[PDB]
Amino acid sequence: ADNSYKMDYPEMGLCIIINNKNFHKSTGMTSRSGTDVDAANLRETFRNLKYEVRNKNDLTREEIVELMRDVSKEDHSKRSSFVCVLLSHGEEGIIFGTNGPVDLKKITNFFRGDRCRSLTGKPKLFIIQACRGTKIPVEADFLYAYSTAPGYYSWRNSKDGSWFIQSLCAMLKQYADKLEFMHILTRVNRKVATEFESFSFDATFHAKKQIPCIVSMLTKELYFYH
Amino acid sequence: NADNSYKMDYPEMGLCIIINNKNFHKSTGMTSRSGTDVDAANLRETFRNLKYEVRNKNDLTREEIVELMRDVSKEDHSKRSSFVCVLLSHGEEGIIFGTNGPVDLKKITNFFRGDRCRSLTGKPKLFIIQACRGTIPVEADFLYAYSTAPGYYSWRNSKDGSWFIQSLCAMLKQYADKLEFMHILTRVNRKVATEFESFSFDATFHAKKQIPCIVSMLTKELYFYH
Amino acid sequence: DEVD
Amino acid sequence: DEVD
Ligand SMILES: [Cl-]
Ligand SMILES: [Cl-]
Repeated sequence: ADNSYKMDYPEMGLCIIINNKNFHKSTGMTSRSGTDVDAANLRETFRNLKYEVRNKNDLTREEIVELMRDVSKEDHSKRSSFVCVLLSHGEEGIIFGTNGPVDLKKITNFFRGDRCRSLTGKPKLFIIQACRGTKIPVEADFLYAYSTAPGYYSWRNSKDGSWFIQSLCAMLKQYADKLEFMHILTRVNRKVATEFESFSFDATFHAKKQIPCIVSMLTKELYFYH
Repeated sequence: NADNSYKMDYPEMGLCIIINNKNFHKSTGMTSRSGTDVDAANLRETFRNLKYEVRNKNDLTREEIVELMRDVSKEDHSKRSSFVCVLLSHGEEGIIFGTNGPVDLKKITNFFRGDRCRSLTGKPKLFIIQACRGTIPVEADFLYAYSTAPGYYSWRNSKDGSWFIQSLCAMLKQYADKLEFMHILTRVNRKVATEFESFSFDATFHAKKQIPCIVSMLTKELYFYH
Repeated sequence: DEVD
Repeated sequence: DEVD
């Protein structure tokens, strides 16, 4: 009863996809070939789950912050949940805008229980494809689905998209109508860990494997249906 | 169903190592951890009922913690389904205190990496950590059940023990014969977040709430029965 | 209550 | 394959 988040509000919620492919040369970052494949797969996957998907492409760090501020000020009263997917370069605690780094905490802070009252008690999911090189608790009801473990790299294929996002979409398509979200993400962990190994001319990046990392401060079970 | 659920019908469930640090050297400036013996007994009983071989260790130096973990990682765990380690101490982000000072958590867990403890490869390794956090792939099949979110304090009651361990034990007692472990931990999140509020004469520590934080790199579902 |  |  009190065991699963109420998911029968009129709307499932927003799914904001920030898809950063092209970076200013001053950042030293290269283009993220394959990311459009991820963005398309996510858009369709979340649409099938009945999320209102908004795809945003190539945002500066200022635009990322302002987008999240604005979304946090919408009335989410009729929405069950909130999803934000970040596709970009990153380091631990940092996601890149096209023109430089944004602290992830600055993005998520807009949605804290005491700052976005119409999402209080509702699950807020942040799904992050990026490297990680190194009354109620304010952090409650957040879930971070990281593509990789702390301190590690995350891999993206120019043809197929990122290992994590392709695996996540596949597992949502197959299991979202029958498994709780943590159990879906556990299958994503196994798929990523067992079905992929990197190929690179750079030995630093070659023959490597990846394990995603689920960080949950959720207080209830999450099913993408009622 | 070995594909989607960890095999837990080995002859033994496995070890549960409880490191219970209560009394600290003067040089550390750390206060004694009243309530921690209550946690250690609760855990010993709870894990005994789950058929873990529990080893209670008290007041270990940081050198002793490392050697204990090293020695335990050198045992033959072939007949064991899993490994559990519970750390009860002062801490900071990424750090647990021995009685004589801090040690990196990474030093403790690294002995159990897939390529370093072969008889635990592919088996779940659970690290349950009651401590403050103030500021195949290598880490596959690790689960960290942190008492609190990154950057935050963790509360301990002198009479009842720590909020997190009290809640964990209660939820294992009530649900381990039914629920998958992430779902048990989700109920722990809810219990700690909703049923506790701190009392302190020090305003910094008074009227505060706490949310635990589940960090899963598990690749399969974990049920404490078969 | 005390902190860790 | 490329890293992020
Ligand atoms: Cl692309
Ligand atoms: Cl005690």
